[PDB]
Amino acid sequence: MRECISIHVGQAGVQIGNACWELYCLEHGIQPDGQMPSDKTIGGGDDSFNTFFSETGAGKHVPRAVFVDLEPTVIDEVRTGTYRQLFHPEQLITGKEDAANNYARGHYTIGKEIIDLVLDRIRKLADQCTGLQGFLVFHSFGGGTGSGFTSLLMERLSVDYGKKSKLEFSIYPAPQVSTAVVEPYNSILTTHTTLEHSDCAFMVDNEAIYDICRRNLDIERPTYTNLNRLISQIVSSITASLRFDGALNVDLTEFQTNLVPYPRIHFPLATYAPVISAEKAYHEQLSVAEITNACFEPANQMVKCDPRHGKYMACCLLYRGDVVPKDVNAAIATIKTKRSIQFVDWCPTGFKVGINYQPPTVVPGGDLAKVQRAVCMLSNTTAIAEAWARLDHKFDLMYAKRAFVHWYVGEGMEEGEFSEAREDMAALEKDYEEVGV
Amino acid sequence: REIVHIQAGQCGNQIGAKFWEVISDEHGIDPTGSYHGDSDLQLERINVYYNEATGNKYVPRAILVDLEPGTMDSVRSGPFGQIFRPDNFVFGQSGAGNNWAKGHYTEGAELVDSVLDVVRKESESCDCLQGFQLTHSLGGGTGSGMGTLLISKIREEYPDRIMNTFSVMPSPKVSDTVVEPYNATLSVHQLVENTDETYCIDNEALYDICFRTLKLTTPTYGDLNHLVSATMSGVTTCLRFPGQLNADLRKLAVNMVPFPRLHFFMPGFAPLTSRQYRALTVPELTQQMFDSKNMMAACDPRHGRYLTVAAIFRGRMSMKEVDEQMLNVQNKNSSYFVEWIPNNVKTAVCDIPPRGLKMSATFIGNSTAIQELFKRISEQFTAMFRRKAFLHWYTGEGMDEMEFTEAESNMNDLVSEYQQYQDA
Amino acid sequence: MEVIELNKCTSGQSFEVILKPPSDPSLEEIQKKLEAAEERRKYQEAELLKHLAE
Amino acid sequence: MYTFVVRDENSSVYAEVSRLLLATGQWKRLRKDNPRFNLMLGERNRLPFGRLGHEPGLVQLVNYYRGADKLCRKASLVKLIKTSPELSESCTWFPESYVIYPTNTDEREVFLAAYNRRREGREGNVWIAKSSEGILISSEASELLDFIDEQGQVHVIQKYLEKPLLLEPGHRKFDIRSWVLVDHLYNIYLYREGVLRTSSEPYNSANFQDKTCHLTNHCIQKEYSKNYGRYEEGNEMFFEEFNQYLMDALNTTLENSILLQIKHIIRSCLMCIEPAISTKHLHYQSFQLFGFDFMVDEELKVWLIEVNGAPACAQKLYAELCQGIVDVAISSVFPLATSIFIKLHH
Ligand SMILES: Nc1nc2c(ncn2[C@@H]2O[C@H](COP(=O)(O)OP(=O)(O)OP(=O)(O)O)[C@@H](O)[C@H]2O)c(=O)[nH]1
Ligand SMILES: O=C(Nc1cccc(Nc2cc(Nc3cccc(C(F)F)c3)ncn2)c1)C1CC1
Ligand SMILES: Nc1nc2c(ncn2[C@@H]2O[C@H](COP(=O)(O)OP(=O)(O)O)[C@@H](O)[C@H]2O)c(=O)[nH]1
Ligand SMILES: [Ca+2]
Ligand SMILES: [Cl-]
Ligand SMILES: [Mg+2]
Ligand SMILES: [Mg+2]
Repeated sequence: MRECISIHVGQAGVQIGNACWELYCLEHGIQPDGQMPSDKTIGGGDDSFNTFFSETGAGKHVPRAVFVDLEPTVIDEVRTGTYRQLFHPEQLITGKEDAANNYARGHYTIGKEIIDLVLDRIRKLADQCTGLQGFLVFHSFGGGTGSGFTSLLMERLSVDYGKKSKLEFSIYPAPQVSTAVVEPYNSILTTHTTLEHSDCAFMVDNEAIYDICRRNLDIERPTYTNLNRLISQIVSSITASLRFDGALNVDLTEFQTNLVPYPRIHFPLATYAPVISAEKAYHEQLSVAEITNACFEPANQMVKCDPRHGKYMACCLLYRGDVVPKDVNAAIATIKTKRSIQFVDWCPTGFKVGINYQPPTVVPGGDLAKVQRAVCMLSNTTAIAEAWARLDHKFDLMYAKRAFVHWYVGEGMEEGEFSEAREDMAALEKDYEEVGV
Repeated sequence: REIVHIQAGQCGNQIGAKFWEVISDEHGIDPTGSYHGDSDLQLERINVYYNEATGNKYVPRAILVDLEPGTMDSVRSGPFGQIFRPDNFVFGQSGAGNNWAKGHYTEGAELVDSVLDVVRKESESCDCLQGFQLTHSLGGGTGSGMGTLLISKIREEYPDRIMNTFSVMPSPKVSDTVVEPYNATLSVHQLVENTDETYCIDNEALYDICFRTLKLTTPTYGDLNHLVSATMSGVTTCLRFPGQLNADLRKLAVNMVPFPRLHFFMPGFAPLTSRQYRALTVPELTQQMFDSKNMMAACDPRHGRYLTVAAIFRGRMSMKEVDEQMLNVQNKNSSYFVEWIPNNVKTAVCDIPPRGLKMSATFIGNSTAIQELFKRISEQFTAMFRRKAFLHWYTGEGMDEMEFTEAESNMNDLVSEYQQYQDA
Repeated sequence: MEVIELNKCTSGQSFEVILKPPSDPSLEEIQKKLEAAEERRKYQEAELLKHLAE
Repeated sequence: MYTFVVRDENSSVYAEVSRLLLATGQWKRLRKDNPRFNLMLGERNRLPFGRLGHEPGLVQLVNYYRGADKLCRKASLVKLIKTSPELSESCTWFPESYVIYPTNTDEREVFLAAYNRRREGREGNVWIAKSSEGILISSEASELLDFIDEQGQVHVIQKYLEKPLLLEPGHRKFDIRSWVLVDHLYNIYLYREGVLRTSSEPYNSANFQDKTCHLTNHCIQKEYSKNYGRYEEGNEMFFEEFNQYLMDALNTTLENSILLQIKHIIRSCLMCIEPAISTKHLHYQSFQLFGFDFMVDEELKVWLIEVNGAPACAQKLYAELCQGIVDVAISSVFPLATSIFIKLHH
């Protein structure tokens, strides 16, 4: 058993961490005070859930987690909420003033004076690990902390833990739910500074989560609570293979191996099905074929884009519930005849498949219906580069006019970091296009 | 967390006292400083503007400044006069006689350090001071000259806190003296350099609103100050009440101001209330809040482009409908928003409505049409300055004609800057 | 369409379906950058304060 | 009121569409780089499809099908027909064609194994080379591949239809152009009025270098041809004259002799690529107008030769065809305040 550490940075990282740990406790039958009656090895263990929890003498199961915000108000809601006892005070790190939606503020000015406290708390968690394999980092592209402090953190983690893996769960900026206009700057900046310290990043476009909550959940104006419970469904689906018995994606190295053949193109697309409203009066349960086929509907992706105009480099299918291989094989066979799924010539056309017989756990009184089988497809398609184009284009429009740059330069950043990051992004877009057309 | 409010001069103190009456009513605090409302939402962010004093009494974080004691004695004698910490009244005796020099260089210079002493005492008793706000006119002497003198003092001592002004621009149709274009021009130069946001409240616009649409035949300074205090309540409401946006000063500053000098905001209020009972629909509120006739700077939004916009809705209403109506505005008038700042119109909501309204809306536009305001001043200025008229009131206090020539130049520069982006 | 590396256990099973075969800077280097932007900041503040002294 | 954007000013058809849309009084044109549009009349190259369908509160429609170029570029089309089972190598209506790359996957070693069986069986053996100006119609291979290799682009060589249907009086070649509109719903609409782009020189079966017999192109016919305009105005005979001529000289109609085959070919190609380009469940919508180019032979068999993704209309028909585009491609998505198309379905 090799431990994983979760770092949640900034508001989106913290609140999504909340969702995920709430969900994990439900999935592993861990109560809000941290007792796990199912665990019979009291005060220790090397089961598969211990990848994500440690044990204390009282039988308290404790997330291998750290939360970091440059301002107190959100993690304060952690320190007082349903799962207050779950975490240890030293794990919840807050500042005084945040990065005011400024990448420079979180990376250089306000970051510098907190990076060492953060690394020391992370080291206190690592020293509790017998064989730490690396980090799952949750953050937004748009916030100041989420972008600038996360990239600072990422750099320092490469230094202090060079042989460990780092996986990102990224929240890509969506205007509908955004409160700041400089999110494209922050996004590009942080993508460029993190690109070589990230082994695999799962992007989630809030636009896609928002519209999934509108269409399939019939919520008229989705809140962060809605978005986060759906996001955590997807994230649990992706990390179950680390927290349960299995043979597919059992350590962070295998995520890179199975999903990222080219280390710069390390942004797999998640598609998830079925998302069904708990208010749905009559629901006909969907079949292995129906939900695997749903995996190739863009309406179910975490990023809106079109895999048909691009090429795949890898594809994993993660099922939860009543699934068995022959059904999956039949569904794949019949889908391949009716859909445009082209791989790069230097990769096998195929799917790595993982089934976990326990169906998805749903938060009581959430928006998601219980279903008897669900699936998360992880496809490394070059089509995701669509998002990059969007982001880059928005960035170009503002930066042509040097709009808002003074705010960044005034915190120590130089203007040249802007077009350094944009030129990295341009190289990234051209990588995607050469791979994919 | 904490904000420090300063009000300087006649106009500054009158509009500031109306501001504190209004928001004190909103937070359920009576003229003696005791709480008496129902919701706890009224007290959750109460320390943003009020200090908690012994007896759980709430004392505004307000400093009252004048170079003559008239208006502040009027304030201490007025409706909420006893709410203010009496130490926080800082006055000289001789007035400034509508003279920017007397405010900036001579009389105000003699009073400024004691005002700063009170500012400091209020600041060091803050956990997380986020910044300052000043209410003042730009056309008189204390307000404009000593207010901008204060602003640069505060910037020197607190270079990293936010500075916002609510600044009453002078119009000839509502005019005390003929030297107001001079006092305002000198002031705009300071304002362009040392504030983070400036709410341009043209007195012409206040008068027109009072007259045309409020059917007030002969508007008093009160009738104008009511509009101003309602508008200021609207723009501070997100700072003062808990909601889905933990609203602060710096984040609004960073998102509204693409260029450091172009930080002069067109404010507006809806529905426009007097001193009716028809209910507004969300499309109605939205159409009014973007109406040129509901804006407090006398500029035509259609004569420029919005660089950024903050809409703030107050009351209970459907977020879906608010979002649709905002989107319909931007999508049906997309010429008028610069395309090189994508998604430059941001909407917040506050669940608690103002006094006597179930729904209302507050508008903060950073539009290039504001150049019109500065052109007006500048024309008025040059009309006297090309004859050096009335300059003696200033050169007799130490100032040189060169300083006038510089302020004129800098405001013309600000006008060119706004033009640059109106055509980009 | 052959199914390979089938592993089964009580929690689930996993396998692979192949439809067709194939046709970092140092700690000093970072402290340097952080403190260099801190120098740009302290210079800008000095420029501000010299201007206010004028 | 709706809002639209123009990004191809060299488009005759969509120029007229912009005009009609404005005259409606309910459509207003924004500047090319304003994002808050309903309709993008986009560019022919590198249309930014990844930026469509991301504007909240707006329904976005575009006048191009992302991926349709597979049908509208010659090598693309040859590869599509030979690898799509829906069409098949054994396609009864596409001329034998091979994709050949320059000296500087390729099919010429596949090509020879059919060419030389054509020569040995003592069959006619003329081929024509072309890349998506530069045309060689020859009877032996070492001219064709030689020529292809002088150039530097991917090319295709096609069985040149040696026995075409010839129009009398004149003994002259022609090609059929059909305009098809595919709406967001993937209705296929064949336009009632096609055109005949005719030759004016008598088809010379002897030396295949006299470009004016063998090439129906409107430009090569206006410039270097002897009798441009003798028989029909503009080397453009329309469908009523062609029906009447078929009736009189051949005792058939245009519908039965040619149009059934045209409809079958159009519907087959479009339905073939439908799962790859359809915008049925997408966050933006596509429509597109295509031009299909056909050649009728002496046995009255219709052949397809090229699909064109940005066609030019005939000047007599601009008004009606663009009005139809507005009616069924645009107003279907954006409603305002006896049809000129035949729906193809089976
Ligand atoms: N899905 C989701 N997105 C969020 C959440 N919270 C914030 N965001 C998005 O994140 C971006 C804003 O970044 P934040 O995480 O709030 O910023 P931050 O990291 O706290 O940094 P500061 O600027 O210092 O406050 C926007 O695009 C928001 O829509 C959340 O809980 N769930
Ligand atoms: O500060 C004042 N008004 C005020 C009004 C609203 C919000 C905030 N503060 C914010 C704003 C923000 N994003 C934001 C960006 C642009 C537009 C909007 C729009 F929703 F308003 C919000 N994020 C955190 N805090 C402050 C008055 C000087 C006293
Ligand atoms: N809106 C408004 N404007 C005022 C008020 N009092 C004065 N003014 C304007 O302010 C300018 C005179 O400034 P004043 O505040 O008396 O100068 P000060 O006392 O020396 O700062 C003129 O342009 C007046 O129109 C007021 O109560 N409300
Ligand atoms: Ca155990
Ligand atoms: Cl290491
Ligand atoms: Mg924050
Ligand atoms: Mg006065």
